[PDB]
Amino acid sequence: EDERTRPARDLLAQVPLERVLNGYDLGCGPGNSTELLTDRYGVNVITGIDSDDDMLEKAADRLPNTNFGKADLATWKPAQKADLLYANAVFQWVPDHLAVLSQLMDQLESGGVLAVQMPDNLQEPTHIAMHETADGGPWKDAFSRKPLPPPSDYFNALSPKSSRVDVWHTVYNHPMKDADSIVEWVKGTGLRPYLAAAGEENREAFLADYTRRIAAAYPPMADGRLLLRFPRLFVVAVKK
Amino acid sequence: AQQYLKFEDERTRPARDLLAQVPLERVLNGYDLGCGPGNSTELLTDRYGVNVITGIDSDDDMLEKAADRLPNTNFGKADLATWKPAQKADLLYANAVFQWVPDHLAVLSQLMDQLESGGVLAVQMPDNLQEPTHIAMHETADGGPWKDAFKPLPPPSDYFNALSPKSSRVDVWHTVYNHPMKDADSIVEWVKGTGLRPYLAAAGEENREAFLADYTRRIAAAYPPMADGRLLLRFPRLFVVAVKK
Ligand SMILES: Nc1ncnc2c1ncn2[C@@H]1O[C@H](CSCC[C@H](N)C(=O)O)[C@@H](O)[C@H]1O
Ligand SMILES: Nc1ncnc2c1ncn2[C@@H]1O[C@H](CSCC[C@H](N)C(=O)O)[C@@H](O)[C@H]1O
Repeated sequence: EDERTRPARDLLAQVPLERVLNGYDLGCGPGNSTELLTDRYGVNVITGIDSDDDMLEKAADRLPNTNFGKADLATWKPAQKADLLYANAVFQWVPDHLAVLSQLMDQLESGGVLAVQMPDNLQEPTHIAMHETADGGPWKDAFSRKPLPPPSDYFNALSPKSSRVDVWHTVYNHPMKDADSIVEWVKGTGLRPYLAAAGEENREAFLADYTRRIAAAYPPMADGRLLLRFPRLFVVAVKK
Repeated sequence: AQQYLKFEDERTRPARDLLAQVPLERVLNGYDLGCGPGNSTELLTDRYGVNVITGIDSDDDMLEKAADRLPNTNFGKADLATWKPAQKADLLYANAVFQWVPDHLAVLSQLMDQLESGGVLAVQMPDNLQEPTHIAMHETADGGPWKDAFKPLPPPSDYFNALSPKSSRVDVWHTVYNHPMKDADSIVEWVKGTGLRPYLAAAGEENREAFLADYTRRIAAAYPPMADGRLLLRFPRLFVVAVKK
């Protein structure tokens, strides 16, 4: 079982519904989260939603008997009331996501579930070192988003529409071979717009400085491995 | 969707979260360490069978309660500082006990030796010494006329250093749970079972009322209400799961 799917599984484990009839995997990507939902609930009762067509084609390939749709979550609403709105590692990219989440709950039937997970990594050395490399190099002109709200803001936003709200924060640990391994990992986690802004011809110098900073920030354990942290916030709400 | 909702007991949330990460389909000789009145033990017997789990505790009154509730399950008295199973274990499960055992990390590494290959050590410990609840205990103690009367968990990397050599894999994670609370008094009531007792005892009977009053004021100041007026108490907890080499 993949360490990459651990947050999705931990989120789903907290969904209190024994059965789902109109469930959605929001920001489904290539169908890894969606397959977790279909495994639990059935292939015919989950619809994956995403804004990226290439994601939807991969998801549809992986799950040939499951429905998929293209939409922007900033405004999306289901055709009928949902009993499950599940969204693993998407809402960090949605502006004003708390308001979006509150509005989504109006799209749930009574007893329906909203379940959301978001990375909380902006203050981890991986992300701090991105700004440092950007601001400290000869490409710094190219560089001339928001923190996650505290748990209490999720209660304030969602409690008025919910019979139950549960919020928790977990810091997972992933041993990594070396600094190069962390840098490679983080290409899928936010390094990519930094490299884009720095420029193709600066790619090597940027990555070199960034790796040095990673090596400095993540000291080796006794076995030489580095310990990368993944802080993540989880919210589960049951609609009144 | 209302008819399909199924809520689990919130009081066993961390024990359940811990157990969910135990990669054993079957257990033949498992132990619930610091079993207490058998809440954790029943999670284990629910999953693996009443016959394959033994609860261990140093408190006789606890074991009696657990034995009454699980009458077909084994229970033994021991101090975890020194205890080893009389036969190799395939599961050593310990929810919210090891914070009370001196030099627990040394104890855990030694306990790995008592696991068979592929066996599992699973541990959860509270990590709330730096929470406002516990800080306010020190401020109350140091600030009152009783002032004269008056260990953090190691980082995840230390758990890897101690246990990885004896393991095919180790998993460490840290979770902050949030508990909405009615009011400041309900937080005070909670921590009377969560670390306030050594204070209070140290302060003396004559100072109990005054200590508690000041402590409550500090709690009221330290926990801002949510929009609905409820307070939000955090529970930081450390989880460690190791699979024997
Ligand atoms: N505004 C938006 N509307 C719909 N999908 C969005 C979106 N913003 C980001 N996404 C999608 O959300 C996904 C984030 S990657 C996370 C995907 C998956 N749920 C998982 O568990 O891994 C990407 O597929 C991205 O295309
Ligand atoms: N050194 C020690 N050896 C054995 N048991 C101990 C111990 N120190 C504390 N305990 C026991 O550990 C328990 C902690 S509270 C009970 C924890 C229970 N496993 C649960 O999931 O909630 C108490 O029953 C206490 O008697």
